[PDB]
Amino acid sequence: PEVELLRVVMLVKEAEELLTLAVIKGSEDDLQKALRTAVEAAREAVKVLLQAVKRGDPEVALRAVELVVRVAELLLRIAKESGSELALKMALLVAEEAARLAKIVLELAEKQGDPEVALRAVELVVRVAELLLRIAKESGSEEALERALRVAEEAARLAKRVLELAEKQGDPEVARRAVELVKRVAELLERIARESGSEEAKERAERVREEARELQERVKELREREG
Amino acid sequence: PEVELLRVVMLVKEAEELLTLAVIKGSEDDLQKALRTAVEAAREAVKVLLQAVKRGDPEVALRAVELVVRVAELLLRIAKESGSELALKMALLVAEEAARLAKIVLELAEKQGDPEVALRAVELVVRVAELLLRIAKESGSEEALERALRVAEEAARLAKRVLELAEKQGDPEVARRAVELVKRVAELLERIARESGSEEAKERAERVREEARELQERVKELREREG
Amino acid sequence: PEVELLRVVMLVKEAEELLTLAVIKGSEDDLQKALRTAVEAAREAVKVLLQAVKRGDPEVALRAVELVVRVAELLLRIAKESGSELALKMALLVAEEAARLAKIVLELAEKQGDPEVALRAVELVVRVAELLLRIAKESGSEEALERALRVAEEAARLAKRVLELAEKQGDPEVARRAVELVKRVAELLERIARESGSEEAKERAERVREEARELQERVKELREREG
Amino acid sequence: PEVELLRVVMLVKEAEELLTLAVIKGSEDDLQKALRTAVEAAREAVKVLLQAVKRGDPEVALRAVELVVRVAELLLRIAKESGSELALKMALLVAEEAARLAKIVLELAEKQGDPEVALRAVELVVRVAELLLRIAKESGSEEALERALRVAEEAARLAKRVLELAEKQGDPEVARRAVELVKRVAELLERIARESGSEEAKERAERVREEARELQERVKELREREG
Amino acid sequence: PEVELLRVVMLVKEAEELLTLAVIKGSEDDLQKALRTAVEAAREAVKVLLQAVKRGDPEVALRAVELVVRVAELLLRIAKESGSELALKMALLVAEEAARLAKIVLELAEKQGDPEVALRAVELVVRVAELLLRIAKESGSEEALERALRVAEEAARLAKRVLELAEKQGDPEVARRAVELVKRVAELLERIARESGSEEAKERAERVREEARELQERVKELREREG
Amino acid sequence: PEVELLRVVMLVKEAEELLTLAVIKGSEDDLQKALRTAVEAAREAVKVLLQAVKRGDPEVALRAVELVVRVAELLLRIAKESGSELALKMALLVAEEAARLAKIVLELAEKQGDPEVALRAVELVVRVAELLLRIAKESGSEEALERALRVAEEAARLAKRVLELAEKQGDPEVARRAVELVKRVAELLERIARESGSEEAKERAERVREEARELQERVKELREREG
Amino acid sequence: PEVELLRVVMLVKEAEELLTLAVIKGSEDDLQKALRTAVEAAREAVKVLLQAVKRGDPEVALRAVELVVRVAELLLRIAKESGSELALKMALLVAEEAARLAKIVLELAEKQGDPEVALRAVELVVRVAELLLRIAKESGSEEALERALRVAEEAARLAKRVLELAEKQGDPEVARRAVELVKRVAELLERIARESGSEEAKERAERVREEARELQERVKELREREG
Repeated sequence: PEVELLRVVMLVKEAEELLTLAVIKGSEDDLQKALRTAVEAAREAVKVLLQAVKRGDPEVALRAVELVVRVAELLLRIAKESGSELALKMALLVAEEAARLAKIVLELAEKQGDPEVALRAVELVVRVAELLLRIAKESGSEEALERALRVAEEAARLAKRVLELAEKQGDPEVARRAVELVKRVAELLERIARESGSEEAKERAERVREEARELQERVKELREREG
Repeated sequence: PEVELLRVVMLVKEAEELLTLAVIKGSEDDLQKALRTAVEAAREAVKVLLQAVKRGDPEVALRAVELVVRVAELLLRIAKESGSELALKMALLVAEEAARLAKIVLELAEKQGDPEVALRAVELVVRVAELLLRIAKESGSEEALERALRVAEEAARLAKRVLELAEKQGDPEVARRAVELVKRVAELLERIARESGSEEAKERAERVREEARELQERVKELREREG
Repeated sequence: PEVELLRVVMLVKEAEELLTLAVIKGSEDDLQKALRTAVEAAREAVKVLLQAVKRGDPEVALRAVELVVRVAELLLRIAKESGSELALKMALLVAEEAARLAKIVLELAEKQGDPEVALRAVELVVRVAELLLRIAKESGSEEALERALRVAEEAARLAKRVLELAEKQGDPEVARRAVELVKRVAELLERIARESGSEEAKERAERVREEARELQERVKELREREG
Repeated sequence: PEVELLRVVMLVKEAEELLTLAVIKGSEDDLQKALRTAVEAAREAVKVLLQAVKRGDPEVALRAVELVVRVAELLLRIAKESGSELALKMALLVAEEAARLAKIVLELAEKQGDPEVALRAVELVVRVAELLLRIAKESGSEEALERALRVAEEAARLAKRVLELAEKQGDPEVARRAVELVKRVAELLERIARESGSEEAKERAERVREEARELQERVKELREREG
Repeated sequence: PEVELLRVVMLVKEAEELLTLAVIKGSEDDLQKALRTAVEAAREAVKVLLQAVKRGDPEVALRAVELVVRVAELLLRIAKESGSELALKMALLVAEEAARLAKIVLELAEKQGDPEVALRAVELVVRVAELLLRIAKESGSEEALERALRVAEEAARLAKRVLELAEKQGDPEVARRAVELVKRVAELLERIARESGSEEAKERAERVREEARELQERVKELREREG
Repeated sequence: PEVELLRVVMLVKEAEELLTLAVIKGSEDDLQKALRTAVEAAREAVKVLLQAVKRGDPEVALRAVELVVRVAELLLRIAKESGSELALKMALLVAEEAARLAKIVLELAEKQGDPEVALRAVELVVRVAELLLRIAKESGSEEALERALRVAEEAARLAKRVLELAEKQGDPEVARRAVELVKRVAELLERIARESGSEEAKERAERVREEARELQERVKELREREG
Repeated sequence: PEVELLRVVMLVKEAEELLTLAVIKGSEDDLQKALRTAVEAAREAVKVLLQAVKRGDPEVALRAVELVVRVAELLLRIAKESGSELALKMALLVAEEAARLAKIVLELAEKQGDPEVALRAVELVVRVAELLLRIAKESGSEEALERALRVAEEAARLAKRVLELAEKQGDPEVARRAVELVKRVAELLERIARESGSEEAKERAERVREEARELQERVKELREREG
């Protein structure tokens, strides 16, 4: 699924190029083409993910989802240039999908025993959480803000799973970076809470923040055991 | 896109030469030719901008927009010599376009991390704001005055973005000049308010003026941190 | 059953070709097709074996099992390229089956009085024993290692049967090669013992090794009687 | 597959020519064309490899992969001239692919009994390892650095396989050069460790370095046996 | 590309002649013609450079760029006689281009293994750096001063590359002259710093000056090794 | 296939003419055109060969390959004038192909019973062997030297086949010239050994030299039998 | 096919005119044009031959081949003036083709029952045989000499066929001239033998000479029967 992966990668790069040209040209048609190519690439990336899962290659599976995340970003950027609420919706849907697909990669990585892919899989989810906020802000959608909130908090939980795997592996570096991701989530949760105006979300941010500290202490233990 | 840039530069210089000759000759035909060449150069400059953005060269991108700004000036000068309200309109459209294209250059400069191009990009926007006022005065257009007002205020906001970038870079010289641009905007906003007779615009000028002072204090801080 | 044999032979060759293409193409689909064709060929080969037994042709019967052994190898190779534990299991099952079917051929050869087919029948069993080890290693299966151990030791016993037949026939060349097969088993038994970490298996290897020496002395006697 | 090989060779040469012209012309379009032709050539080279494997010609198979390696180099060079992170990614993917395809050639060469093709196959992998580092440096990718590290170390292992084959063949010249490749890997591993800042990678470099010395002693033995 | 080179050389000489006649005649028309011919020659010289690169002739490639440098000088001289800020801009653009094209020649020379062309290629860059300062002074452009500063410092780095090549070749004479070029850069950097009033540029000049001393010590070593 | 043969012959002559003109004109474009036409002619010649084989005309088949050999020479000559390593590679590939195609002609000639075509077919192979050396020298390729070595030695073997055919036919003149070709190979093998620095190749040259003497004695016998 | 015949005739005359002008002008270009037109005419003449054969007109078919023979002569003459070995080859190929096409005309004439066309058809073959010698002499080709030898001898055989037809028709005049052609062949065979230095060819000439005498005796018989 390596050739298939790289094929989709090219499609993602094409979508970016179409955006760049569309902006310079001022062409709504080209912007539409960028949207179609971008989304298509993500859909094809999911096909690559499936193949990678069947093959047992967590690296291709990870990178496949990464491409989907990149599409989600591109869709937002295109939506902004085009001024399309539809495109914003499409970006929102793909973004959340990317997080869900990343969780699938995490599972595979856990089964394989690769804490590096597992870590980066969660990283993608965190990046999505940011994108979901950005999309929610541009669209002005309280629903999207909720979706961002849910995914963000989930990301912290998924990072904790990576910590466990890293601890079992004996890799304090992945464990360290795993906690960093949780801290990033805490930041995102605050930003989401501010944009949404949710005191509940503020509490959730605080809880994850404290969790990060507790998880960091676990990393310290691991480092002591590892040396 | 360097050769392409210089090619368009020659076209801009040609347009100027056509104006100079047209004035000495007293030829309406030559004045028309100057208009066609000037606008064409700006259109080709935008093509160069696109290429520069694709290449990742913020300097060529900046200079491309600069040429468009020079065209806008030339179009005004030609319109005055010809006495053409159409040419004044064309000058107005190109002028505003230049500001919009300059903002694109600013974005690129921010992505590159070049506060010098970012600064000069905003400078071009400020120069456009002046041109928009001058065009509005010659045309006697309240719409053009509004357009000048909007772009001028925007310029101040864009300069503040440059300040942020300069602060992150640690360049107090760009930060200093960024505030200067904001002060220039405040002046332009006053001049626009006077020509339009708008008490609202007067308020906007005052707000930007005070903003400039606040931004200057930020520059002071940066200088203290830099030494 | 000669045409039927050659038909299945083509199927086995097809399975190989599908693997080769699948590897070059990087196609999991083609790898699946290779698995299906390979196993099918073995199943059809068993049908040919049945016909050969009914006909009384020990040569076709032998070659039918040979094809099954080749399938077992192909299934392992395909399993490695695909990374499929299922395919590894399928390879294991077919491999052991091949040995069992080879023993049937041995019986037929003994009834016919053909020590050459009888010898080669056991050779196939020895080849299976090797394949079973290789499969066990790739799968990491202690069960498969046990299965390899049992078949390997059996092979030595079956070779001794060939020796008896060869001695009765008066063919010292088959008798000689029969002992060689036993020595090969002793090697395989050691390799299996090492991979499994079994001191019992080590003893079994030693016993067969000594047996081979004793069987070689029998061959010497036969050669002396034959001249 | 000889005509097909030479056809692809021409495509690779074309890609180079397109780069050279693009640089002299300063054409981003031509640079894009170079990227498309280069990658296409590599894809077609893989098709040639498949044919060569089916034919049983390890020389065409080797040269097919060589072309892919040359493409990887060209893609890097083009990416540098274009300033394209996408092109850098494409170069990275093709480079690693080349190493994987070279390993396939090694397998074929081992089956054929040709230690010269086997050696050169590994040489290509070593060349890829260098390219992977160069690509990682230009892209600034820690992932690419990891990929370079893994392939480099693998190259040493593959060279050791060539040594075995050469020893079995009785060719001390291939054996000698095989060790040289391992030494080159050790150098690359150090360079990768320095760029990545990895103490682990430094250890890996040291281990391969010592391995090379041990492998050289094996070559000495072979030379003594050969005379 | 030798005939093509000499053809362009004639065009450059023509441009000079047009200037000389224009000055004696006092003809602005002829001055314009000189500008058009001069720039055209440089553009054609770049075409010759491309051909030379494709041919593999570093001498023609070098001389092609030399012609471009001569054009840059002529454009400045013409701009001064005409009093044209446009012509000054054109001179600035061509001058910088010449340095960039000279660097391409350096690359070719390094690939060829010709330290003499490599040296002279950098010499041209140094000459451009001087021209850039002279142009900046006549135009009164702080931007041009910056461009001169950047190219000047680059020239020193490029000369150091020549030193490396000369050291590898074993030519202490090229190595010696390479350092001389660096010293000339240090002078130019000071002059630029004085005209620009930049304390940073003064530091850069000092750093290159000290570098030159260090590079001279390397030349001493080379001379000792060479004898 | 006679008209087709002559058509390709014209293409070969065209390629030569293009070279001659390209040299006089100094045109890299024309040199490229010469390369394209030359290679195309060889490809079309192979098509003619196929037709000739189907027709059963060993004379057209021979001359078809002759044209390919002439192309190989032209490609070398063009590569030298252009200074193209790619063209040298193309020449190498076509040269070796010509030898392989000549061997096909030999087979046909043997089946037909024409010792004159058979002889000339091998002559072409010998001419290729020389060309392969010349190409290897110009390219500096040890691989090409190996290829030249292998083809040269093969040529001697193919000449021996011609001797057999000539002996069966009763033609001592073809037999005589066949041995001459072997002697020419021995010379080429020495030259290759000298350029490659291979003591093995020197031995191979000696073996063929002695073989030639032995083959000449066979010719003597044939002459005695013929009268 | 009469109009088509005359059309080609004009083309042949044009080719002659082009030669005559080229010689007077001293133009290599015109000589090339003569070659292209000449060969083209022959190719078109063969098309006319096909049509004539389909129509059943042996006179047009004969004259069509005659034109091809005239082309062969012209090609030789042009080759001599141009000094082109390629043109000599083209002349050789067309010349031999003409003989082959003439034999086709002979067949048609035999089927029609026209001994006059049959005679003249062979005459053309004899004329070709002469041309083949002349071409071989100018080119210095032993192969061409062989081709001339084979065609010459064939001509005698074809003339004997005409004799048979003439005898069946009862035309002693065609029979007489048929033998004359054989005598002319005998002369040509001697000339070829002298140029080639072939004792075999000398024998062949003698055999045909004696044959001519025997054939003349047959003519005598026919004359006696006819009166």
